Amino acid sequence: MQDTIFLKGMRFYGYHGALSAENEIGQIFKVDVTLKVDLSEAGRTDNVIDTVHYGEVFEEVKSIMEGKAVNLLEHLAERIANRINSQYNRVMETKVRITKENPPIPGHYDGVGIEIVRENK
Amino acid sequence: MQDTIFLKGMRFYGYHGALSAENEIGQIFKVDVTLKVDLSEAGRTDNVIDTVHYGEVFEEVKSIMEGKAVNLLEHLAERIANRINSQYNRVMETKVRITKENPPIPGHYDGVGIEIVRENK
Amino acid sequence: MQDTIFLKGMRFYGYHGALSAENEIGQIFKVDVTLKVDLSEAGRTDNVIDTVHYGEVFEEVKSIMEGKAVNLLEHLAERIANRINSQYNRVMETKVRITKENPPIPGHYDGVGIEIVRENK
Amino acid sequence: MQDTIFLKGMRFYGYHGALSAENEIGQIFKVDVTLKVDLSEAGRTDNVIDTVHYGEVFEEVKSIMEGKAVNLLEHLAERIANRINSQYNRVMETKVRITKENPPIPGHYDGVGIEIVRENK
Amino acid sequence: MQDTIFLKGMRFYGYHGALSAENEIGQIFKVDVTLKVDLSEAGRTDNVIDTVHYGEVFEEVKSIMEGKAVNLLEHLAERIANRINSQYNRVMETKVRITKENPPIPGHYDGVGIEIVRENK
Amino acid sequence: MQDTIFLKGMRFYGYHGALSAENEIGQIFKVDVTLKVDLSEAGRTDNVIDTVHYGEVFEEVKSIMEGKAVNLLEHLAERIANRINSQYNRVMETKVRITKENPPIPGHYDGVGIEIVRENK
Amino acid sequence: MQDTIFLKGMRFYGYHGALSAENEIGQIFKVDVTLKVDLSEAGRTDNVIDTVHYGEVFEEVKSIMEGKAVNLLEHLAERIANRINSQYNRVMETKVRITKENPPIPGHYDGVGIEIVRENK
Amino acid sequence: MQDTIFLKGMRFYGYHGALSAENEIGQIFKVDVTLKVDLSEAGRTDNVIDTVHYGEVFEEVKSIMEGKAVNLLEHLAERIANRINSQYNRVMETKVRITKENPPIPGHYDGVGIEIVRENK
Ligand SMILES: Nc1nc2ncc([C@H](O)[C@@H](O)CO)nc2c(=O)[nH]1
Ligand SMILES: Nc1nc2ncc([C@H](O)[C@@H](O)CO)nc2c(=O)[nH]1
Ligand SMILES: Nc1nc2ncc([C@H](O)[C@@H](O)CO)nc2c(=O)[nH]1
Ligand SMILES: Nc1nc2ncc([C@H](O)[C@@H](O)CO)nc2c(=O)[nH]1
Ligand SMILES: Nc1nc2ncc([C@H](O)[C@@H](O)CO)nc2c(=O)[nH]1
Ligand SMILES: Nc1nc2ncc([C@H](O)[C@@H](O)CO)nc2c(=O)[nH]1
Ligand SMILES: Nc1nc2ncc([C@H](O)[C@@H](O)CO)nc2c(=O)[nH]1
Ligand SMILES: Nc1nc2ncc([C@H](O)[C@@H](O)CO)nc2c(=O)[nH]1
Repeated sequence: MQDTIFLKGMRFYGYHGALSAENEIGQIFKVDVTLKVDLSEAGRTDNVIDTVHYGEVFEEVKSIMEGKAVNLLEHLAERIANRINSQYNRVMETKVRITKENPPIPGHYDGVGIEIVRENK
Repeated sequence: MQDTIFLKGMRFYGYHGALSAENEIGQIFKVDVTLKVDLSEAGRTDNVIDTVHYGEVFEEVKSIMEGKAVNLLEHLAERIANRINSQYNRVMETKVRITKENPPIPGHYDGVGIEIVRENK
Repeated sequence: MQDTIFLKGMRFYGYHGALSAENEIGQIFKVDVTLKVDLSEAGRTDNVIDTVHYGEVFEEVKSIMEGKAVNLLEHLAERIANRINSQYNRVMETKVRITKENPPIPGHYDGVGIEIVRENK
Repeated sequence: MQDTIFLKGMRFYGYHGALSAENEIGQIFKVDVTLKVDLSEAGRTDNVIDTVHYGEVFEEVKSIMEGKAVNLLEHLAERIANRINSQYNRVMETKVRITKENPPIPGHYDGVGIEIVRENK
Repeated sequence: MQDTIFLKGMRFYGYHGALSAENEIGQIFKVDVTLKVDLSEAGRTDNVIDTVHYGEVFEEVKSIMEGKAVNLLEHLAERIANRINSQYNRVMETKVRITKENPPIPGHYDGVGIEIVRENK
Repeated sequence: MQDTIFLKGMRFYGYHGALSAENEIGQIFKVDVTLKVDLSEAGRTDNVIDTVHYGEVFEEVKSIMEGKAVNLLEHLAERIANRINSQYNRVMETKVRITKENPPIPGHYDGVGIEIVRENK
Repeated sequence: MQDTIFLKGMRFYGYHGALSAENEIGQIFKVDVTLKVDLSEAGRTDNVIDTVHYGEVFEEVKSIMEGKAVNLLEHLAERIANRINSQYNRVMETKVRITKENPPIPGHYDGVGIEIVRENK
Repeated sequence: MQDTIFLKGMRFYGYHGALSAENEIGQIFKVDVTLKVDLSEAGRTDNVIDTVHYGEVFEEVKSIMEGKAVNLLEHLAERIANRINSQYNRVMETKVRITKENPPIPGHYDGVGIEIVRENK
């Protein structure tokens, strides 16, 4: 089963992070979310109820990203993957990638972040 | 067998979508199409008949994308994958990715979409 | 006097526009704001009070862009230029550029928009 | 008077050009159009009739670019500037930039093209 | 064994292609080449003789791409993969991706091309 | 006299800024420097002594940007323009643009900054 | 186990390389580092000690890249993978990609480089 | 008279430069050329003889850029401006911008270069 639903480069201004001044100031978080969902039925019926609404998915992601400051990207991604797997039975698996393109690290780079994959069991 | 024929970032203005005002206004759809085709014969003969014409493939994709408004990306991609697998025996598998970089979702992101993979059986 | 203060590519999701379905759905608006301000005093004192706070400027722009739906970019830019010239005596002139990269126009382009320049008299 | 209405990076597939094989094959043309129009009235009334409709402007540009193959970019831009200045009394001046990012010139570059400015008298 | 040597986005002006006017005019070809080579020995000795010289690899690719006009990308990639596998015993496998970002296809896209993978046996 | 020497998009990690947490954490500063220098003599002699060494210019800019934390971009740019005009008699004028692409401002934009122009008298 | 910690497009000015003039002049090296680490515990506790600090990882990478000139990318990547696997028990595997976008190779391309994957045993 | 003919981002591999190791290794040079030419006649006749052939212009630029190593960008641009003004009577003025995006300067930037403007008298 290789079909996916994706939301790519979602950007939220948040205050998450280990460092306190980091929580003070905040930064932009970029989030990719990929859902392993079987799409041939909705592909068959062209009815949205047969698939997972990507619109609703985005509001869920935003709630968490624009929610209470937490320490780790690992934790942020974990709560998004839960929220999504618990809300949508059709989702076999949830992949969550969170990037900080501009964290408090002196140097030159494009970004740093984590990615997790969480089967819905 | 890892050889492919691809068409990347095809852009069409269409009126597909769940929301009606969305069908009214329309938007740009970006489409990626990847075909699992065995290329060493055409690689051997340098004759186009031994491979799948990417030119013809594009007109097929455009017919569908610039065709009658449907509700779901899942459905649009499904009809492209059929059209292609039915027209070309050489295609072992068809992968179809459709992105809406600017759908009616209030927020900041790069795109949302689906991707499907359909073996030609 | 060639010194400026600028805010570039500000992006807001708004519902402005002539077409009603356009007001329904909304879209992303990109805004550039350039202020002709004489900077050598703040350049001398390194005191923020001698210059125009770009932070405050952004909230003003956002209020308008993320405010009540209006018909024209010409009108949106006009209210930003007023707001700014009226709030900040130091601003000799205000330039306001508003772009719709994805308006309801069927075709392929990077953007459409207006730009105005308004002296503070 | 520094206010403008602009349409940026419009892309059309056309067959214009000196070389015949060039007319045969065709290519993508990128067009920028900038109109010197006084916007403070429409800025005042928020009524579209007080300004030049950028939507209508685009169809004019497309008619010409996706029209009969001509030899020179100079000529293509000339007919767009006429069409526009003749259709819209409010336009004081029309600037037309046409780029061929991929003309029949062996080498490595981003583009080649012309730009003209035509007052509406 | 997951180590690779890669050359990415090589660009050559060539005249390859099915259409004759296409052979007449020519275009830019972008080539990606990825070699499955075991790198821990050269990783150990820091001696170039223990690895495949990417410099030499590029001249090989250029010879073919900037060589006699052929009909198909499938064929071009085939001759590069041979040339490379035959010249370098250390290469376990050769992957060759050739893209035409601007072929004679009327429409809007980022590119079309093929990709092949050829084990060195 | 329209000739210039330019250094574009120089990036430095610095701790400048009004906000203290901003001084704590730091950020990337992008700097553009444009020098109005008459180049036809060095254009004539191909001798570097007849022109301003852009290499040396960069070290000057870096000293300041990667120097003691100051409050304002206005002040940072002022010290670069001095340093340069005082060090190089040939420079008729110095233009200094400093951008913060990611300052502590909650929202979506490309950057904020100032630009100054300082004749060497 | 598909979770990763990544650092993407890190850029360092270094003098590594086979050619001596290359060691003389130096160039920019871009480095991607991907760590296969199991993140659900830190995902559970939101405590940094349960995961690998990406900040510390970057300083390690920089030490090596901005360290003594070596001949091969293969060797540079090898020392980064060691350094990391030896320092962090939690890392199951380390992937290191090093690109030279502008090496001493006459031609037009985006980059050349190597990528290695090293399990921590 | 504001009409121009332009060639943008031409890229050549050359060995120009002050430093000798720089002449040894070489680098990519990016060149912009803008010609102030009156285009309304060719705009009138659609005959190429009434305007300056941008194709021929490019070969001239390449001859110089891919010609004998010289010390300064100032000198390179000077010889291009001459060559062009001397060859084409119609050119009122020639603007030449030459950028080194990756010169031997340790640091992080987008480019350094010069720009000159030379009237054809
Ligand atoms: N794996 C992992 N490593 C980290 N290292 C440092 C920080 C801090 O929040 C800051 O120092 C940088 O944002 N966060 C993380 C994190 O969230 N995950
Ligand atoms: N998986 C999936 N989810 C969707 N959610 C909303 C919409 C609607 O057309 C619009 O609200 C957004 O385009 N379409 C889809 C869709 O086509 N697929
Ligand atoms: N100058 C100018 N021309 C316009 N033409 C059409 C529209 C409408 O809102 C829509 O049709 C497109 O967004 N708006 C404008 C506008 O705001 N300004
Ligand atoms: N100023 C100017 N110069 C030109 N040189 C060559 C060509 C031809 O159509 C082709 O050889 C390249 O597209 N066209 C032009 C042109 O349209 N304008
Ligand atoms: N798989 C494959 N399909 C193709 N379709 C058309 C063309 C022609 O050369 C031109 O019409 C387009 O470049 N070439 C190819 C090709 O090389 N490969
Ligand atoms: N003109 C001008 N306005 C500013 N507003 C806020 C800040 C502060 O350092 C921070 O709040 C944002 O970086 N700095 C400036 C500044 O340097 N210049
Ligand atoms: N696999 C591999 N091939 C190479 N070929 C040439 C060079 C030299 O340092 C220079 O000629 C180019 O940077 N280095 C390498 C290298 O580091 N790895
Ligand atoms: N204005 C100007 N300044 C320069 N500074 C250093 C170098 C040298 O060739 C090298 O050190 C850097 O490419 N060239 C120049 C140059 O060509 N122009």
